[PDB]
Amino acid sequence: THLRPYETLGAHADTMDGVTGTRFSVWAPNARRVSVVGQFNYWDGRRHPMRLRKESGIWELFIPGAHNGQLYKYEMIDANGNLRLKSDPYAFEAQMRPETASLICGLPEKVVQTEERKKANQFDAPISIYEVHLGSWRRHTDNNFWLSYRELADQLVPYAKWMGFTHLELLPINEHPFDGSWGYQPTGLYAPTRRFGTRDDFRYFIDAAHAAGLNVILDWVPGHFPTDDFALAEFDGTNLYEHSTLIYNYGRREVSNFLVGNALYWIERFGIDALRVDAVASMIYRGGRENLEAIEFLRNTNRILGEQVSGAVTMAEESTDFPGVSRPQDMGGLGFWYKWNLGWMHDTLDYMKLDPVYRQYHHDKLTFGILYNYTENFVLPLSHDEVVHGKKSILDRMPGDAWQKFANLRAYYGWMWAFPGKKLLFMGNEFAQGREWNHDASLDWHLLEGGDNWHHGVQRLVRDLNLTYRHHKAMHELDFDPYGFEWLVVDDKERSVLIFVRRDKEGNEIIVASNFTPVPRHDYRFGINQPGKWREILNTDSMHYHGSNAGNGGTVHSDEIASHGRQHSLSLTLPPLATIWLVREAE
Ligand SMILES: OC[C@H]1O[C@H](O[C@H]2[C@H](O)[C@@H](O)[C@@H](O[C@H]3[C@H](O)[C@@H](O)[C@@H](O)O[C@@H]3CO)O[C@@H]2CO)[C@H](O)[C@@H](O)[C@@H]1O
Ligand SMILES: OC[C@H]1O[C@H](O[C@H]2[C@H](O)[C@@H](O)[C@@H](O)O[C@@H]2CO)[C@H](O)[C@@H](O)[C@@H]1O
Ligand SMILES: OC[C@H]1O[C@H](O[C@H]2[C@H](O)[C@@H](O)[C@@H](O)O[C@@H]2CO)[C@H](O)[C@@H](O)[C@@H]1O
Repeated sequence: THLRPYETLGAHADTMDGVTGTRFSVWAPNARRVSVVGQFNYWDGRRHPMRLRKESGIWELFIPGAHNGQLYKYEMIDANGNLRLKSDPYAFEAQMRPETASLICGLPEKVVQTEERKKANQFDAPISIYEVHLGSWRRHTDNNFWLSYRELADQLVPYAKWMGFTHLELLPINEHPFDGSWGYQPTGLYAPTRRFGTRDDFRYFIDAAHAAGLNVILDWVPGHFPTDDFALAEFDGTNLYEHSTLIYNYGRREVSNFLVGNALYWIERFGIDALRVDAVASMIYRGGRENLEAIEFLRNTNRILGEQVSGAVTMAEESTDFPGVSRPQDMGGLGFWYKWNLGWMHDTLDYMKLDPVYRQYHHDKLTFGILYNYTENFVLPLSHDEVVHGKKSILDRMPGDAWQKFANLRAYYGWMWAFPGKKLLFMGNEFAQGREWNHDASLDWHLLEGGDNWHHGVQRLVRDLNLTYRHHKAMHELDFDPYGFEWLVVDDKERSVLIFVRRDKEGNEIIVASNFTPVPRHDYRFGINQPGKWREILNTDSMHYHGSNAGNGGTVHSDEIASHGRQHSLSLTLPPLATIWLVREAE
């Protein structure tokens, strides 16, 4: 069992014959002697030296009297012959920047994954993710301070739950030194950032999300090698972890254990339910373009998780059309369960950006997503990458005056939530923030203060979209099966009306129709598959969302009148810049 190196390396409480303390391990094959320097030592590297094992390269020692809560470090003389005070690379807890000293804590008890949390991860479940940067979601008013893990527990959790999300997704909670990396430049892979409290506080947070029936996804960064505070480079005077631009040595067997351990750790000692790997492209590129050993790392890691912690899943963002990212290793490979649908994000946003008068020439931007839908298990993501650095907010991409911007954005969420593939939405998007995301400030919650306005409208819509999406299997059962989606009207470019059906395993279908110009369509007849009585269950133009409240205003019965190659049809009102969903009424 060499998969969980965190259960042996680093600081672990133990008792050597009646006397208790903590036994330290590391791993610096070369090094040149290493001692342990903590609060128990008066910080003196002459009192405690460590005995090196030759085969494993691990220096070890059992200090009695040294207890949980005490800072410590490693004083080593490196291959070159230099004085170094290194941070434990298996630090489960670190100190407030500035800026290193590891802390003596052990391992959290350990979380058995529940059946219901496993069910929530499956390809047939509704999965709607709220993506959040913990340092910019909310702040206290007086002082602009972070909310702690426990405060986030009282506030972020009840909020995402009420908004009807199934998953919470966190930007990296890796200890990281600069708020500006957003957590993507780590220096302590096994310690939750101290920014928001203790590691037990982080754990309580996760327990609370679960108690509310949310799954939790963690951004995992085994692909960004540490580059700050000399935290991991030339560990023992040699290129222990990196290579001869700093990039992990996924080939060396102990580096691999390190990274795979890290995954098993989050999932097993915190109960994390899934992990997301960013920038997969820059892990596998730069023997062909490909970095063969990096590809193997991911295949392997996925296999190991699939075997060790089945029920947990992995997702990936990969920026080139690398085949089979979310397909099994015996074949394509990589072996992720889910892939970010970046192509969709770009196509649909480019579509929404157009002056509606020009949408008739870019219809392919909305239809195209179906052609490659069954090549990958997709998540439709409106993530943090899309609302920084001059890209604008999602709202601000929309054309026209304010009332047309909101309407476009409503119609789009309508479409997004009905279109095959899971859902991801970055905080602030749900209430249509105007400004870009600022990791250095709270979101613009002041937009929701005072009388009911257009921002509340969207927030209500997103909630109703989640709850409605979760209620009806057709919207979510068969994302990844051709049977789950079928065009009713794919070729109305000249009016920019698009209509499809979603379908569950039992063959029940929901009709989804979108009108992407501001011209209301009345008596719009299209062919259908299940004749009978149809009723709106969702309408982005409802006054409940500050729409004009146009629509069908009741049950509508189909006619036996051929249309679009079908024998029966519906003749509906399609509100301007809106999408609606209809269900069939039992008789
Ligand atoms: O790039 C490949 C492909 O893209 C474009 O084809 C479009 C079709 O013109 C359009 O009808 C639609 O195709 C749909 C089918 O009609 C429908 O029955 C179902 O089977 O799948 C499609 C749903 O998206 O969309 C595609 C993509 O925009 C382009 O115009 C073609 O020349 C080209 O072969
Ligand atoms: O429909 C896509 C494809 O995905 C699944 O395979 C998963 C597998 O469950 C995991 O072990 C891991 O390796 O990810 C794989 C995809 O990368 C389905 O089981 C499979 O039937 C399906 O073809
Ligand atoms: O974060 C909670 C806080 O949000 C709002 O105030 C924000 C403001 O909207 C931001 O643009 C920025 O200036 O930070 C402020 C808080 O530090 C609400 O107005 C406020 O009531 C709410 O508690």
